[PDB]
Formats: sequence, structure tokens, C-alpha cells
Amino acid sequence: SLLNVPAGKDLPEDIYVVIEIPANADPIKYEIDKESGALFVDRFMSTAMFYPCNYGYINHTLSLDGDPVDVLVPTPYPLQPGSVIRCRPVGVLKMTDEAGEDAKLVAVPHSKLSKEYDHIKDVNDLPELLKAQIAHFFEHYKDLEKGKWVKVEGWENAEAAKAEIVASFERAK
Amino acid sequence: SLLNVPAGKDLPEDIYVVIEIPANADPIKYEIDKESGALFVDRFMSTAMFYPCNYGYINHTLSLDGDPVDVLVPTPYPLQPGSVIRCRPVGVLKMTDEAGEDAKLVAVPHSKLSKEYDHIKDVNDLPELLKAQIAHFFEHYKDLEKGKWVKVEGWENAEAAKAEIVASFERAK
Amino acid sequence: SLLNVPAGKDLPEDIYVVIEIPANADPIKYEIDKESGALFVDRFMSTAMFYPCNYGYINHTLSLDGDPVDVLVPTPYPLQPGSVIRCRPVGVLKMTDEAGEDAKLVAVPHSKLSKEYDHIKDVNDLPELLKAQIAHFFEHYKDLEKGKWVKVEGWENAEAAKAEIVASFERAK
Amino acid sequence: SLLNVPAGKDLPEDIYVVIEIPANADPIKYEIDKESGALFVDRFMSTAMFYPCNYGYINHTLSLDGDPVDVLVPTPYPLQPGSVIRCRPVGVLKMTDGEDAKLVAVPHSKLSKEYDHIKDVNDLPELLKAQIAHFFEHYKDLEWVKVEGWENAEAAKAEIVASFERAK
Amino acid sequence: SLLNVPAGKDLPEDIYVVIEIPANADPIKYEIDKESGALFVDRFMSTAMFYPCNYGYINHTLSLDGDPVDVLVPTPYPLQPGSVIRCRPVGVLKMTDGEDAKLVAVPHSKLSKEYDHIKDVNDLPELLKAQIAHFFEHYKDLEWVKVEGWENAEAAKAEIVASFERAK
Amino acid sequence: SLLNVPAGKDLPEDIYVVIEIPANADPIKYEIDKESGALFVDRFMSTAMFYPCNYGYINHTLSLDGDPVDVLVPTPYPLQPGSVIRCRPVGVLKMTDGEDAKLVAVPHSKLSKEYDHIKDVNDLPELLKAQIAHFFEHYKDLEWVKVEGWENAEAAKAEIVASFERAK
Repeated sequence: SLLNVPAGKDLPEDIYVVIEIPANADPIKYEIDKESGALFVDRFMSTAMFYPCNYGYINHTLSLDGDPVDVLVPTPYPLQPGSVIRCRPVGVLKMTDEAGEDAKLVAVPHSKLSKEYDHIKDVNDLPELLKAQIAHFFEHYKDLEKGKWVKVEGWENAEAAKAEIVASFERAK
Repeated sequence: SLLNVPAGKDLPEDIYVVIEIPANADPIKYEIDKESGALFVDRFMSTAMFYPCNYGYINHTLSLDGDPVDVLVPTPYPLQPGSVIRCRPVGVLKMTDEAGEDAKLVAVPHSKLSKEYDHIKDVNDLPELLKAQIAHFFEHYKDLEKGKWVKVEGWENAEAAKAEIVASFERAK
Repeated sequence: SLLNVPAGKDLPEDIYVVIEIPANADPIKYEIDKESGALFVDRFMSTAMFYPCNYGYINHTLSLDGDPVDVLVPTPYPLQPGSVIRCRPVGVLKMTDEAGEDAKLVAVPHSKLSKEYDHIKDVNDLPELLKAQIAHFFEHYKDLEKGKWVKVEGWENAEAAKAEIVASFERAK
Repeated sequence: SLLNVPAGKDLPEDIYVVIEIPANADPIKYEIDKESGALFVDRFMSTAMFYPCNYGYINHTLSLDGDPVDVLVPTPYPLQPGSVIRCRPVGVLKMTDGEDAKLVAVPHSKLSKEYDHIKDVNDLPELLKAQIAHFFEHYKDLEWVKVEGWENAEAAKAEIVASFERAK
Repeated sequence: SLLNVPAGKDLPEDIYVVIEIPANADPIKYEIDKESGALFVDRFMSTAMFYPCNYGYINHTLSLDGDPVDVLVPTPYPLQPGSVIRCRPVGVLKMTDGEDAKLVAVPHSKLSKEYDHIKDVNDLPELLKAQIAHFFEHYKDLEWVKVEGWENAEAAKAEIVASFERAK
Repeated sequence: SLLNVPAGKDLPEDIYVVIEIPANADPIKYEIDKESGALFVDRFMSTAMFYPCNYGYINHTLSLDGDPVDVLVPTPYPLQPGSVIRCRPVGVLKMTDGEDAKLVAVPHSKLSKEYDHIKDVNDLPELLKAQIAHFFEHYKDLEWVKVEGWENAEAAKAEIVASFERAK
């Protein structure tokens, strides 16, 4: 089951991300139940927006918010909700919402799966448009939800990202 | 696995439905094997029709036909086969086929996932067109299958639906 | 889980095939991890080609290459990656790659699921165009991958196919 | 522009069919406006059904009901509404609702060889023929038709010719 | 050909809307070239958003900004870019970026009954009305607009009439 | 109407490309009929391959093979068959089957900035350039071509100019 998926081959350089929401999909926010490993519908997004990247999490990680580390993974084509992709950390989007601090990692597919992201070694190597869309997205997707708000603080490098993976992995024990 | 999915949070008001066939999909009738929890192809429908709603079942229920209670769930967008959605009972379509009596529940997404179905508290609140299409569908999808026939008897309220859920849940023990 | 799926109802006549790649899909090569039963992204194909059939494997089989027997399954509509379909053996495509000998079976949906393939009792009954596309595909999909090469040797009948299923099934014990 | 398309290269064997509705598509019934040649939305179908084949007409034809000869064209993939496809007549589904007829035509061999074996109505897959009948029999239920039967390639050609001359 | 489409059967109650952008589609902003009538790619949207409704214009109309009256049309399924749909005005979303207005129209009852109950702007689903405002408010962020509010069916008709006469 | 589209705003730097085949679509080869301007089905491809880019031509051009200059245009999302997109030439893939050439053009900066960095053929992603070569090299296998190589933006412009003047 997805529950048995490893955090990665060689953390924090080599990780697996369990996909929950494909890029460019209909406004359905899926989430993998951590008890059954099944794909649950979290909710139908209220805004007319779509995820700019595939969104998921790293298994066997535990962050301060109590949940696993979530990651955005750009790929040539949208992935199946519930699939596992091997990728590597390149940065982190830092923000704050009605609950407190939030941080989402950005990771690109591993060289074994494609050589299109080999030159992307850090947050500053990602296409600027993409970065702008990701920020804009998180900053506005919950707008039609009363009580929820998001403020994008900024981006951090691969080091900070790998830092979060290792911290959260050790903490998950 | 899907096999471990609960019948619901608070039966019969709050239930989870395991989706097998998305709305508006290609003529493939999927079914979750109750032994493996895997999605099996039951058959390729012979008629040029499509399910008007997402179709699935409530786990941990056992009706008189020997199988779990099946439900039709309307949503804004088609759901992934094998996903679990939290919804609530609003009515039941009663019919008879070559095997005997058959009844399929209609349930709408729970308020947590969307507020579009809050005003739909009973079978009589559902759009008439939708009800007509659901009946028409079940009454004709097996037409090109020799030996199978369906006759729609009628609709019943939320009470009758919740009655079926509770009966079948207790019976599943 | 998919890991618990049987090789078939009555080998080698009646088998189940676990689907990994749907026909006519985007260039993503999926693969079911044999440890978790989860769907992993193997890689993004480099060529501008798509699988002519649904591609998967028979569970509980072990061939000489160390992996389960893989099968190509034509259907009216593309199947969900990770679904299980009941079909029957009609032939085998024989070829050789940079690793050595390779053979892929062709199987058509079982009569229970559809009556469109009943007249297809052997490799020679398959549409010639289809056979040409399958061969062409395997012969060129890895062209943009340095080190990999494929040479199609030829087709064999239902007998040879059933032979491979039985050998690999017994060997998997 | 779509209005300027000919009935075909060589009636009634070789014809051009203007596609209005694609096979396996959403229940939106489009129709080319004979005045502008633009694609109009005729109506949203009310039954949960889809056309088992692409659906269109042969331009420059006039059947007794005042409309051009309409045809169903099976293809390996759905065509674009408003595209034109070269085919050859293979049969006609007769029915009554007055009297109505829908021809079946397959892609001309210049576009594909997948249909060379289908010379007549009987050559068409039984299931396909059965899905077409059922569809036309039931798609207007929530709004009626009775399927009379199938007629041959010659009958199909006869309908094309009559309607074409009749259009002149 | 698309240029030859009329403003409608009976302005301002019964109108034809030429669809340029489908609902829920990829972020590609198309626009019909008023000179050729062909479908041009205006630009690729930079925000991760999609039109909650089909978007187009009423031919033969001229608003103050030199363009025809643009309309948003909700349908059960996305329409084809370049298709024409018969509708009836139900409201207008006002905003400023000069001043801008976007009418909302629903499918004419001849195409569907699903909207007969929507006689006015208030009849439209609150969420739908809220997604339209937010979209127009935020889709050009990465390239600005301020939503003033919603006006009624009468206001909508008034805009159609003025722009139509103004086009003459 | 599609016949009335110009070759571009400013040849050979700024050109309009009429798209006939979308990127990543079903193996249906469409082509705009130069007589009606309607979208015709040329044939159903027999190989399991798809165009890695949108494919079309520059209207009002006449290459030596009697056809207009054909172009491949990479976009973030597949375009609609029959739409027109403003681009700028960046290269040309040469081959022999007589001699054949296919220009590559990217979206004009007015539509997107995602391609401003691609000034020449070498600027195009190696993989993309490699998928285009392989595709044209193998798509007609089940029905032949040999890829000669890639030429620059200047070579591309030269082809546009010659064919345009030649069309006059």
C-alpha cells in the first residue's frame, strides 16, 4: 500500500513523493488517508484555479504541523493521483496561513526518469514564470473560503529544503 | 486498502462511498474485488450510455442481494475510480431486474467538501432532469444484454435510504 | 492489494492481467512496485510514441528475465493504470534487446467482459495493422535512449503463449 | 466555407461527409447553420447517451424532409466538429418517428485500410449495428423513433443520388 | 462565416453568443479575428486559472471600448471555440481596470430547460457568481481589475440594445 | 475565412501560422483544404506516434513542392485545429524523402514570454529537437524520410521570404 512506501532511496538527495493532486486537474482536492492508504476527496476547491504542479508528500516524514512534508513536483505530463515519483529537492516556498507557518518543497524528477531537470539544481534555476504561478496559486486558492488566508513569505534554496526533509524524517521516528 | 475503509463517520447521516465508476466515463464497468481491494474490469457496457452520477458502494454493509449497498453520488467533477467520498443520503431508486428487487441510494457530497448540495435534503430536492436521467439509465443500460432486464419502480425519501443503510450495516456484522 | 491478485481463474486459458500503462496515454511509463504494490513512475518516455495496447503483467509468474510475464491487452477503451482485467492468451511477440531475449504476450479480453474478441482465437486472427503497430512500437520506443536497442524476431501462436504462462507460473513457486 | 464543400469526388461511391457531432463526446448536439456555415448548438441531449459514431451530412443534398442526407461515420478516433471526411456508403438504417433514414459510411481507403473489408451493411460489426439502432431508438426518450431495419449499399447510394439530383 | 452571424433572433431577450473560450479549458485565450473570422490565439494566460464559464461576444454590437458586447455563458458541458449558442440575458458584472462590464447569459430554453428558473442575476448560484468575480479580479495578476458589483437583467438588456444600435 | 489570413505582420520576423494538427493529439492527420478553407481529414496515421509540436503552414507562401511553408510550433498547451498563432522563426529541419524542410517557430512574445530566450535553433531543447527528428524520421514507416540536419534562423527566414515572393 502507499502506506509502505519509503521516504526515499537516499534522503535528502533522493526521495519518493506520493502524488495526491495532479497538475492541471479539475478542482478536486484529494488526500491519501493515513490510516487506510486510500484516496479520499478532501473537498471541491471553490476558486477557478488549478495546481501548477503535481502535489503530494514524502512518506515517513513528520513536520511541525503534524503532517508529512508536502512537495510540488513539475513533470512533463500530469501524473496519476496515488502514484509515486522519484525526485530530488531544489527549494522551498515559505508562507503563513490562518494556522501559522507553512512551507512547501519543490522537487524535480530524478535523472533516471528524465534528463530535462538535470540543469535545475536550485530554486533559482526554476523558470521564473513557474515560481510566480506557484506563489500566486497558494496566495489565492483559498480566497473563497471564509476564515482561511495565505501570505507568501518567500523562497529558500536546496539546502533549506534538504534541511526540512532530514529534520522531518528523524522527527518521524 | 479500500477494504479497510469505514462505512462512515456517523451512520446513516454521515457515510463514505467507495467510487467504482465515475460519472461521464467511457463504457467500462469497474468493480472493486472484495478479496484484494483491487479494481477489476467487470465488463465493457454494450449500450452507448454513460453513468449520470459516480457509482460506488458503502463499505461494511451487506444487503439482501448479498452485496454492499450501492450509491449514486453527483459531484461537480468526475471522481477517480477507487476514491472515497464523504456524503449524506437523500433518497433511493427502487427497481426490479431479472434477479429480483434492487434499490440504489442517491447521496450528495457532505457540507465539508462543498456547500452546493446543502439545500438538497431529500429526493424531492434533486433536479428533476437528473432524476429522469438516472431512471432512464438504469432502465436501459442492459438492453443489449440478453437475459437482463430492469423495471424502475420509483423513488423513496431520505428516511427510507437511511433505513437501508442502518439495516445493511447491522446485517453486515 | 494488487500484490494479492491471482495469476488467473484457470491458467493458461483464463488469466488476469494487472495493467500498468493504458493504451493511448501520455508518455509516462508506470510500473507497479513489487514490494508495496504501489504505482511508481518508471520514467518519461523520450520518443513521441504511445502504447498501442494496454500493457501490464500476470501476477504470480516469474520468467527467465526475473520479472513476471508481461502482456499487451487491446480493449475498446483505455483502462485505468492499476486495474485488473480478465483475458485470454492469443500469441506472443518475440524480440531481442541489449539484455537478451524478450517476449511479450498478446491477450484479448475474456468473453464475459465483451464478445468483440471471441473470433480472435490466435495471433493470426488479430488485425494486421495492430500487429504492425505493436512491432513498430517496440522496435522504436527506446531509440532516443543510448545503450538500448530492440530487434523484433517474430510472432508465435496461442500455444507458445500458454506455454510461457504455465512455465512461468510453475517457476514462480 | 463549409457551405462550399462538394457532395463528393464521385457520387454515390466516393462522398465527403461534413461532421457535426463526434463519436463518444459530451451530450451536446451541434449543427452547422446552413446560412452562415457556422457551428451552432442545437441542444443539450437529456439522456445519458453518446453517439456511437461521428455524425454529419453530405453537403449539396436535399432529402424529402428538407434536410441534407445525414450520415454516421465510424472512425478509429473521434473527429473534430466541422471537419470533412471522405467515405464510401455501406448501408442505411431505416426508421419512423414521418419516415427517417440514416446512412452509414466508412472512411475512404485513401485515409485508412482498416475498413476495406466492409463492402456492405452486413459487413459492419453486429454490436456496432446494434448500438446505432438502440441509440437512435432511445436518445430522444426524455423529450420518439421506431427502428424499421437496415438496407444495403445500393439502397444507400440510391438515397444519395436522389437527394443530390433533388437538390439541383 | 462567423462574421455573418446575427446578434440574435430577438434582441435583447433572445441573443446568439459566439464562443471564443470554453469553460474549464487550458489557459489559452483565443479570440475571433474580426477581419477574417478565424480563431486567433490572443495569448497564453500566466495565472493558474480557468474560465468558470464559456466566454464570447454578441456579433454586430459595439460597446464604448470599440469591442462587441462580451458575455459569459454557463452550460452543462464546455462548448467548442467558434460555436454559437442561443441565450437570454440575466445580468451584468460591472468593474473597472476604464470601466468594463461582462454580461451573463444562460442557454435559451430551446436548447435546455435546466435554466428556466434563472430569470435574473440573483437567480444565479452564489458560488458561480463568486467564482466569476474572483476570476476576473485575479486572472491578470501576473501581467488589473476591481469588481464593482452585479446589475440586473434589465441593465443587461440595456447594454445589448445600446451597443447594437451603436453598431449600426 | 482561413484563406484570408495574411502570411504575417512582418515577414520574415513576425509570422502567422495556421495550425492543422495539435501537439500530443490522436493520430488523425488533418489538413485545411486550400479551396474551401475547411478542415479535411487527410488520413489516420498508422504508426503509434504523435506530433511533438503543433503543425501548420504560413498562408500565402508557395514552396517548390507546390505547398505553403509548413511549420512546427511548440506551445505550453495544444492548440485548436484551425486556429492561428503569431510566431517568430527560429530554425529549419532539413530532410529528403525529393527534398523537404520543416521550419520551427515559437510563440511571439506578445502571446508569451516563455520563449524569449530562444533566438536560434540551438536554443531549442536538445530533447525537443531530437523528438522532432525521430518523429519525422519514423511516422511514415507503416506506409520514407532521412533527416539531413538543422539550419539557422536566417536560413528559416530565407525560406519564408522566397516562398512568399514566389507565391506572388
